[PDB]
Amino acid sequence: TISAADIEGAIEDYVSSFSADTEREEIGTVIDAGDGIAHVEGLPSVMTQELLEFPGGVLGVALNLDEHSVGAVILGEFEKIEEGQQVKRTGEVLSVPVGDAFLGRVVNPLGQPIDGQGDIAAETRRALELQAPSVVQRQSVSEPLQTGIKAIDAMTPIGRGQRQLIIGDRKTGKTAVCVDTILNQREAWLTGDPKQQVRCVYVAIGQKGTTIASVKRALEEGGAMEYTTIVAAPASDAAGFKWLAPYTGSAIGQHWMYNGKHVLIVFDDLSKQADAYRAISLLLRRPPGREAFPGDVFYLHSRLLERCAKLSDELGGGSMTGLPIIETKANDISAFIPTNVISITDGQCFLESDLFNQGVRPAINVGVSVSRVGGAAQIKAMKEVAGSLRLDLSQYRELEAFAAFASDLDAASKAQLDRGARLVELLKQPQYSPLAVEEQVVAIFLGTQGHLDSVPVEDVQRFESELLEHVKASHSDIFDGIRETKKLSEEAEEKLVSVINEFKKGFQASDGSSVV
Amino acid sequence: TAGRVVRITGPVVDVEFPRGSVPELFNALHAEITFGALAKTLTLEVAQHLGDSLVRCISMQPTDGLVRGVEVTDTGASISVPVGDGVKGHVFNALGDCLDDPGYGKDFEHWSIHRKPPAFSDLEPRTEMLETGLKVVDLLTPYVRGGKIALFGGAGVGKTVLIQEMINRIARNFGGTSVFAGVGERTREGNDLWVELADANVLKDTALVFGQMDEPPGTRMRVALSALTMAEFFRDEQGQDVLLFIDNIFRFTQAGSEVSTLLGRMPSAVGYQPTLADEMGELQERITSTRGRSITSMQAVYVPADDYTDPAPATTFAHLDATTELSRAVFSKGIFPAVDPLASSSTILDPAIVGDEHYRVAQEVIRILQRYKDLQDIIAILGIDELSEEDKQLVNRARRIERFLSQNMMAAEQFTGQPGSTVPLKETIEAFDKLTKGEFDHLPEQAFFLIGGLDDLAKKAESL
Amino acid sequence: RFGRVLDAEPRLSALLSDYTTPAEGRVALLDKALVNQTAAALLSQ
Amino acid sequence: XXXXXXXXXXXREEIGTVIDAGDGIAHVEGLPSVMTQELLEFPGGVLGVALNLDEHSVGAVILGEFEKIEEGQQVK
Repeated sequence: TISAADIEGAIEDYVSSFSADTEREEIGTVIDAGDGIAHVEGLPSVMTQELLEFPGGVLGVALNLDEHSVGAVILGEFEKIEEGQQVKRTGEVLSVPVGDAFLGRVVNPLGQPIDGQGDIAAETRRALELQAPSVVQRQSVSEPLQTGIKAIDAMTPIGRGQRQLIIGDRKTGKTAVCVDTILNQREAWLTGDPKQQVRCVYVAIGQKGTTIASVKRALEEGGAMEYTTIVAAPASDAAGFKWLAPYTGSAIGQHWMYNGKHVLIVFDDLSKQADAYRAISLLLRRPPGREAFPGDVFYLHSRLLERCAKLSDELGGGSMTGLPIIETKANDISAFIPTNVISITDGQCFLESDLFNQGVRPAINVGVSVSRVGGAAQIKAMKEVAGSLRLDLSQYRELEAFAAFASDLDAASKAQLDRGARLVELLKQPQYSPLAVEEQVVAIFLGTQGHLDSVPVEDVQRFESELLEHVKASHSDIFDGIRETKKLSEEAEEKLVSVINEFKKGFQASDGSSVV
Repeated sequence: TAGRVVRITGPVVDVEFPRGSVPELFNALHAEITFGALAKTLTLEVAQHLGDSLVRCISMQPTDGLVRGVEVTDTGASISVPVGDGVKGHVFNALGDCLDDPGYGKDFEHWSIHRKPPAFSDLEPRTEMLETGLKVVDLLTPYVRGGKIALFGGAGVGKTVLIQEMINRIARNFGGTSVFAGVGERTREGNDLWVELADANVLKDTALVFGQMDEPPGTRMRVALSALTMAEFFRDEQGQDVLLFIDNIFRFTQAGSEVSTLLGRMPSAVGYQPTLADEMGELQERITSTRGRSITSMQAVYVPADDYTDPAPATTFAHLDATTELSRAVFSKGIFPAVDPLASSSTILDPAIVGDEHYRVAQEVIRILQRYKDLQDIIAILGIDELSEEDKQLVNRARRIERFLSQNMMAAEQFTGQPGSTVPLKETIEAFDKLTKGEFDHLPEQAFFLIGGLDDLAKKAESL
Repeated sequence: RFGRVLDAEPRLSALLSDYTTPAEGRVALLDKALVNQTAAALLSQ
Repeated sequence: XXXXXXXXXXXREEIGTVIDAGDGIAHVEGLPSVMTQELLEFPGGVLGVALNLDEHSVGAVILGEFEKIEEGQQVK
């Protein structure tokens, strides 16, 4: 229950702790304001990128320091600014409060709470512009970040310290894939060891408020809100917030990373940050480069993504993994911002809308997605079982494109075409259904080892879902053997084949037929 | 305390104020034009502070006849518009002055058009389907309560009839009201609409806001925010559902780009304003549902050169949840309300958000209509006698499904005298499930036109 | 003291902003409105 | 009080002069009371439209006989 003692004790603590330092400080005045930027006179002592504050309870970033005046960009409700207002120094370089107290909170880019739930019990502050760890401090990515999407974990494994670009079109499931990845971590978070206990940050830039709320609900319903913090810059706020929202997201992350925690960052979506920086630059009257973007958008997205790494054991074995999302204008992957971010990240999972409308979900374009870290982060069972699948599917796609109008063909083409159709049918799965890796390996074994070669294409997704629940109810030693050793030993593989055959010998086909 | 006009350049006006009295930005200022043929009271909106107490403004009316050094009186608030039940059945300009009867509504409560969207804690955490009671809408392209719907079409495609339909639907089924935002509308079409809604006698429940093309781009930009501020009052204070038409949201984008150029801000990709996505976001995010009440929106959206990559439509189609396209090829068959079942689309149409049976039946009807659409060329060139029997049995169903999407809609009651129908969702998803299975194929096509519900099909079949 | 009067009187201060006007009539107004003799001399300078 | 009395005590049609001309445009100084789009008449019987009104001088576009405009001409 509640008690009066806690409320009285909190007020008495505030009262007793109240004092004023009476500190001497420079006050400036606003001499110009417009459209989310303002010029300040005075402030002889202001640092570059000092966080200013304005009388409306509004902050600003001192970007340009001229001989007579300081050009400050305004963060939040610039409507409340007018000429002749006094401005004062916060005394801090551009920084956010940070700490474990952010887990389970929704905050705006400044590290103010937006959920209305309460104040934030911050541990310390971190400057946004602290340099990424140098070439000597890093280590090789060597550790799996299990996403729970069969399409991804089979062909394009994500390792801790990778940056994996989720480039796609509008309305293709990019947000659904990232929420699925954040949900999948709950099976790890319930263990106490920091080594497995991945914790997550989702930063929303320019999303609809309903879409942010829907993500907050889907993560509450999954239990992910124990360990997720949401930086929200919804489409209604000023360009300065949409510009900071990735940086503050990374700064909340880095405080845990350098402590030797594992962190996941989702940027949703990093094109709308580029558009916000285009706004702020053109209002500053800097000249545009290509596609109206200012010359330095590369130095925006690289300065951001280079923070994500795995540290060396000498610096504490922590790591941060980035999933930047990019939206592609009608699938032109040669556009400016797509190619800039593809040049930074360690690989991409291109999601193609032409497949999504056919019901291939997730719509992973297996022919263009890659992981440039590759099998170094993939558990040896998955590496052995799935490592062929990628090229076999790509050559299935070109073969299907050829054979679509071939009246008859060789038996080797027809067998490959049927295998590839069954493997594409195998890889799809429904939304919010994260599969543990001990099940993903078996689901892909069914395909690659040809145990599906009896089954008609319309039965295959049913068959795979049922068989995983069969092996979950009885013969659990398959999944225990796989998980406890990360390898599919022969003495388990024979028991698996025996369960496969025993299931096929009892399988009623959806067409009313039966097979073996 | 009053200011002086110091510089004039086209629609743009700079004013100087006494040192202590500089107005807050987005305040409305008033200025006089005294010349006999052009006598006006001229409303300025504050855009920027240039230093030296100078304020950059943009005019809501033509600046012709304005003289340097005339007095400017600050109003001390943003542009404000009247709100209340007595707004319904009147026509207003963006500035809240009535066009149907001048000086009407001065006594009403006034609200600032520039106000913030809902707080994060107040948004509804899941989308709810709007059961609008139109067969084609509910089945093929379900609407989202508090969502935004894009509309495509033109003259001779029933578009004004669909507007009168949706207004009647909101007034009768949900006890709400509608607002119509003529964002840069033709003055002829605005008068044709005003007379059409008066003759239908729906105007009694609709508030009209026109920002005519005749006036400078400050007004063609602010009109959408004015209409939205009337709708926000009806949602929050009267506690009604509200349906907000916008025609046409491309002209809101364009007007914004032109104001930005007059203010001398540097233009971005293909020449839009640099604030575009926030300029639009500060409108579209404000249309939503909170505390169990909702502002639904229909938005006509022009696409320049028909490419859905241009920043104007690429920005706009980020916000909206559904897309109704009206087709002249459907209207010319006599199928009303002429919603194209293949080109229209909706994003709520998922097995997680609507029942699995609804999704299955919508996928089957789309498949059948897509097959018929692929056969129509063979039919036109070679005739039905060139078909096999297995596909001709499909076309026999497709003809009937295409007819059965038509409804005796309430807007037609003016002419037909028969009342309009409102089918429940649980009826229409049975009726199309039966109809795709062919149980009604023994009936003629005339038995399905304008029919409404399945029991009505049973009546009309026995009448014929 | 004159600074106090000019800052407290915003309309007089604005009417005193005479660089675009005929300075002679401005100085005549300021001397007729405005003591220490040398202070008023600096003000007229 | 005394300040208001001093201000009230401190408180024929105007002719402007051309300060600039080129390419079909002239800038006319003065004319404190000109209105936007007033017809201006120049001394050679040519006309101008007073289309822009800066802090110092009127920007007037010239209808037709532009060659007859010189700096220091009187504008009625």
